[PDB]
Amino acid sequence: YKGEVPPHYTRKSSATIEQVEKEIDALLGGAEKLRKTSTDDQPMDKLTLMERCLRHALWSYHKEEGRYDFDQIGRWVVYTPEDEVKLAQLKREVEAKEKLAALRKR
Amino acid sequence: VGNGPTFSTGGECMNTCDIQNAFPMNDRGVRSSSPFQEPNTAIYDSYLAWTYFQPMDVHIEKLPAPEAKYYQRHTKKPWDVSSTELT
Amino acid sequence: DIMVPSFVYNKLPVIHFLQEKRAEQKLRRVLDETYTEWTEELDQAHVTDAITRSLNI
Amino acid sequence: TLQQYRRASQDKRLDDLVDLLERFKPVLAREAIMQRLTIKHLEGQLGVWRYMD
Amino acid sequence: MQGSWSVLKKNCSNFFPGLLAFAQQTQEAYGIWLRIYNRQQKYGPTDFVEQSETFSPDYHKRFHSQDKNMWVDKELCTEVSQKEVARLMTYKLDMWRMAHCAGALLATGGYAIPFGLFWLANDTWVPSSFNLTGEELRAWREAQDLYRYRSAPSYLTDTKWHFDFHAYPWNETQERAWDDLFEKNDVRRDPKVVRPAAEMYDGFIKFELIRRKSLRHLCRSMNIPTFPMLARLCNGTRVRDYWNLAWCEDYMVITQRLHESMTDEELYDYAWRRYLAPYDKNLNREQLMERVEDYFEFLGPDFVAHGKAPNLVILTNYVLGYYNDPAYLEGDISELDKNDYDHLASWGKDAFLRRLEFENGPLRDQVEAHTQRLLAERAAIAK
Ligand SMILES: CCCCCCCCCCCCCCCCCC(=O)OC[C@H](COP(=O)([O-])OCC(O)COP(=O)([O-])OC[C@@H](COC(=O)CCCCCCCCCCCCCCCCC)OC(=O)CCCCCCCCCCCCCCCCC)OC(=O)CCCCCCCCCCCCCCCCC
Ligand SMILES: CCCCCCCCCCCCCCCCCC(=O)OC[C@H](COP(=O)([O-])OCC(O)COP(=O)([O-])OC[C@@H](COC(=O)CCCCCCCCCCCCCCCCC)OC(=O)CCCCCCCCCCCCCCCCC)OC(=O)CCCCCCCCCCCCCCCCC
Ligand SMILES: CCCCCCCCCCCCCCCCCC(=O)OC[C@H](COP(=O)([O-])OCC(O)COP(=O)([O-])OC[C@@H](COC(=O)CCCCCCCCCCCCCCCCC)OC(=O)CCCCCCCCCCCCCCCCC)OC(=O)CCCCCCCCCCCCCCCCC
Ligand SMILES: CCCCCCCCCCCCCCCCCC(=O)OC[C@H](COP(=O)([O-])OCC(O)COP(=O)([O-])OC[C@@H](COC(=O)CCCCCCCCCCCCCCCCC)OC(=O)CCCCCCCCCCCCCCCCC)OC(=O)CCCCCCCCCCCCCCCCC
Ligand SMILES: CCCCCCCCCCCCCCCCCC(=O)OC[C@H](COP(=O)([O-])OCC(O)COP(=O)([O-])OC[C@@H](COC(=O)CCCCCCCCCCCCCCCCC)OC(=O)CCCCCCCCCCCCCCCCC)OC(=O)CCCCCCCCCCCCCCCCC
Ligand SMILES: CCCCCCCCCCCCO[C@@H]1O[C@H](CO)[C@@H](O[C@H]2O[C@H](CO)[C@@H](O)[C@H](O)[C@H]2O)[C@H](O)[C@H]1O
Repeated sequence: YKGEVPPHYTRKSSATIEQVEKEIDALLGGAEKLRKTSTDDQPMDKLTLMERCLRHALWSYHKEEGRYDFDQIGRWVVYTPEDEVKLAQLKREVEAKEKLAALRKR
Repeated sequence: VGNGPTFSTGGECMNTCDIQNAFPMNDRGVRSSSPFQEPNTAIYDSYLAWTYFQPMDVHIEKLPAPEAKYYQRHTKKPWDVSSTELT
Repeated sequence: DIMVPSFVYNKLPVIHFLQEKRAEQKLRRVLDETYTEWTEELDQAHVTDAITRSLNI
Repeated sequence: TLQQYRRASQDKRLDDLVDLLERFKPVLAREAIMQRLTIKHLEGQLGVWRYMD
Repeated sequence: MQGSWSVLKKNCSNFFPGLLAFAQQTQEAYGIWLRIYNRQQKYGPTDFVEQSETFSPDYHKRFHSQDKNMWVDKELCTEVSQKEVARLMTYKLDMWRMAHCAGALLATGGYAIPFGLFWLANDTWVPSSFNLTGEELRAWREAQDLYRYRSAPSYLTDTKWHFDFHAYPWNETQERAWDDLFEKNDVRRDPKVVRPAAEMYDGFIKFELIRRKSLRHLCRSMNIPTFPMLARLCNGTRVRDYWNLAWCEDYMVITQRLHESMTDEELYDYAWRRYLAPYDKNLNREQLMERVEDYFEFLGPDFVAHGKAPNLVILTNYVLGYYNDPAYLEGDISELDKNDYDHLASWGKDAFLRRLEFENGPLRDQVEAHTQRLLAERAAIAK
């Protein structure tokens, strides 16, 4: 159904996902005092935009990897009702598999 | 607060100048005398109107010092002379 | 000593404002190009159905 | 098998994220510099030469 | 680059060997140019051979036209090789500088000797043939790159400021191309995004309408001597010839994919002659290949299809953008904790300054209210 394994790619730089997440947290932690919340319809700040982009990329990578943490995925990746639909679909699937495995074991 | 000067204005009113948009406007509706943000900018009316900014003691949340890598640019050339050295 | 310095000083604010706007434009373009790629994968129900058929059931 | 299929996207995405972080850091550095410049400006101890430098 | 005694000694030692090598290169380049000129005269278009006149619409001053007076010989590979073209271009630069020096010598007799001493103390205007070793050649290339850094930003700023002050782009894509065209070399520019600026500037200014000051800046950035500049149609002719040779070589390489087989040093030299790869950047083969591919992409498919390159002014700006290094910033951020007007503290505040502080200080609202109330009371009493 998928096809051929995609052509191999060589990383330009070496870094772990955990290291990247830690670096992102460190970067966003220093601006917490400067960071100011605002209404959703109001214009965003530089810190908010950076946080949204970084978290979106990080959680997209995590969801592709397999770390299905719905609580943060629904926050840092949902920007289209399509994404809410996808989150709901994924939420049902994980719970269904967990229940099926439990009863198949029982 | 000190008696030091500030960004020069040239005796011009920034609420009516041809480049007024380049000067931020505060809550009171008075455009700043400089590209910076000024809360206590005022206008005085002599024969001509002119903007003024009074320095004051104000605390601003200071972002932590970044690394030298991300703001230093070592593109200096023999002919280059800095503004401080020129002064 | 007098003229060119004064005109440079007069230039400074507009250039600063325009460069700030340009940086904001760059950030806006960076943000606007971000889209989440929701992929669709073959439902396992068909795989189960094929398995049943292979059993001759 | 799935991991192998979703790999090139993953490595390229990680590299892109690292590049994005390195791109955002200078912006924060400039923002901090502007904060300090504004602080000195409000105190009336900022020279135009310092600002240009 | 500033003159020095070491460079003076180097050039004095290699003066006569340099002259002999220059003469040999002169013979070789004369042969190559004879071949090229014969081919141009025989197979060139009628307008190109006859030197068609293109006049400006304002003052009717003739200048070279990119479409008519520039022609790409797609079949030049049969008679002349790429290496011969590169040799001819390098010799053209060296011969220009040597010719200016010789003209000065002839004009001023024996009084040019101290000026010659100044000349030999710097590698900016000496020929490449004066370097007999790798280190000397590296220093000479460094001097040329320094001159390019010194000159290019002025040209870029001239172009950008004139256009932005006297015109604006038509559509959003043109706006993006214009804005991204003049970015610093620390960032990578996408040629596809930048190309429409060529058409926009053709709408604004073509190579036939280039002003003399902008031409002087460009010639400075191309290591072309400018004194005596004279009319704009001489250095303009030099620029046209150099870029015509470069375009012929580029077409040859693109068609034959020579750059892939080109070695590292030859590739670096090829990029350098296009003003794409400074030597002080210590670029590797990957970066050189990326920049060369970007240059070819900027030339566009139409270059191969019909031999028509984009606007030469915009092309020069784009290529020289690699020499527009980010503005220097040296000094730890802690320096921002100091003060600049401490020497005035002893003076204190006079009556007017105290009044301004009182009125516009934290008590400004109270003072304003009191003053307005007093004025209103006085006005009411007057009525
Ligand atoms: C120590 C030394 C002292 C030296 C002193 C002498 C002067 C300086 C010497 C030279 C200095 C170096 C720099 C010179 C300028 C360079 C200009 C340049 O870049 O040209 C590029 C240009 C090359 O570009 P190109 O693309 O190949 O062609 C140009 C394009 O066509 C361009 O296309 P275009 O679209 O621009 O087309 C227009 C173009 C078209 O023109 C051209 O470009 C063509 C070439 C010029 C043609 C000039 C002749 C025209 C016909 C004359 C007919 C006269 C008939 C008179 C009959 C009288 C009968 C009694 O221009 C014109 O139309 C101009 C026409 C000339 C008008 C003259 C008006 C004069 C008014 C006089 C007022 C009154 C004066 C006082 C009273 C006098 C009477 C009492 O060069 C030329 O075309 C020719 C350059 C010639 C340089 C000058 C040579 C000097 C020789 C000196 C010999 C004598 C020495 C004496 C020494 C004494 C002891 C010390
Ligand atoms: C003894 C008397 C002295 C009188 C006073 C002189 C005062 C000094 C003034 C300057 C004199 C010339 C100095 C030597 C220059 C070197 C030769 C040369 O032209 O190099 C080519 C080169 C041509 O430049 P280009 O832009 O590539 O040419 C565009 C053409 O489309 C190019 O066309 P293309 O694209 O088809 O390419 C052709 C190229 C293709 O060939 C190649 O690519 C192969 C290489 C060929 C050129 C090699 C040049 C080598 C230069 C270095 C020589 C060694 C120096 C060693 C120094 C150290 C020594 C210890 O071949 C050429 O370069 C041929 C150019 C045309 C020939 C020009 C010569 C005409 C005069 C000679 C004949 C005189 C006959 C007198 C008859 C008398 C009858 C009574 O010359 C230059 O770089 C231009 C000169 C730069 C300085 C200008 C200074 C102002 C001049 C104003 C003159 C105004 C009239 C005179 C009165 C002045 C009153 C104020
Ligand atoms: C053996 C050798 C091989 C054989 C020979 C081969 C051929 C050789 C010749 C050809 C060589 C060509 C290449 C040359 C390159 C180097 C050029 C150069 O000089 O570079 C600057 C050169 C340094 O270059 P660099 O450091 O390498 O930097 C180069 C950069 O790339 C900077 O580059 P840049 O582009 O920024 O610099 C360019 C700068 C170049 O200029 C400068 O940099 C200025 C240089 C002088 C500065 C002087 C400052 C100090 C003043 C001191 C005053 C006195 C103090 C008190 C003394 C008390 C003594 C007791 O500006 C210009 O280019 C301006 C050009 C101006 C042209 C003027 C044309 C006038 C025409 C007139 C109008 C005509 C209209 C037509 C009329 C027609 C009528 C019919 O300057 C010096 O080295 C300064 C020397 C100062 C000497 C001491 C002061 C003067 C002593 C005078 C003694 C007089 C004794 C007799 C008195 C008798 C009384 C009765
Ligand atoms: C606070 C006070 C301080 C002190 C102040 C002192 C007082 C100053 C007051 C007045 C100042 C302003 C004066 C302005 C006058 C009007 C200028 C004007 O209308 O120019 C139009 C116009 C403007 O020039 P341009 O080409 O458009 O661009 C000029 C830029 O500066 C080009 O810039 P660029 O960036 O495009 O190019 C840069 C680079 C680009 O690189 C190159 O181009 C490569 C290297 C080229 C080397 C030179 C090639 C020359 C080829 C032949 C030229 C034609 C010769 C004609 C026949 C000979 C006539 C004498 O070129 C250079 O580096 C040029 C180096 C030249 C060094 C010499 C500068 C003068 C220093 C003093 C030495 C002489 C002292 C004599 C008095 C004392 C005697 C004891 O002039 C020309 O077209 C140039 C014609 C040149 C003809 C030759 C000179 C004639 C004058 C008489 C010479 C007498 C020699 C005496 C020898 C010793 C006898 C004992
Ligand atoms: C320390 C001080 C010592 C004492 C100093 C004494 C000073 C005397 C003061 C009076 C001088 C007045 C003249 C000033 C000349 C400079 C003007 C200038 O730079 O204007 C910038 C001006 C501004 O340009 P831009 O704003 O950047 O751009 C505007 C356009 O886009 C530009 O675009 P474009 O380039 O396409 O358009 C221009 C071009 C367009 O046209 C072309 O391209 C075609 C070229 C046609 C050439 C026709 C030549 C005809 C010659 C016929 C000769 C026949 C043979 C006769 C033989 C027997 C008799 C000798 O046409 C021309 O510019 C050429 C016009 C004709 C030139 C004639 C030769 C120069 C005569 C100089 C003497 C004048 C009388 C002085 C006495 C009265 C003063 C009130 O640019 C030009 O004009 C560039 C060319 C400059 C060429 C002239 C300078 C050449 C170098 C002189 C070498 C000799 C040095 C002798 C030193 C003596 C020391 C004592
Ligand atoms: C002091 C002066 C210094 C001058 C320095 C420069 C000299 C340059 C000399 C170049 C000589 C080229 O030689 C010349 O080339 C042209 C072009 O191929 C030839 O031209 C020939 O072919 C062309 C093209 O088919 C025909 O238009 C032409 O009718 C025919 O004669 C000439 O027959 C030849 O004599």
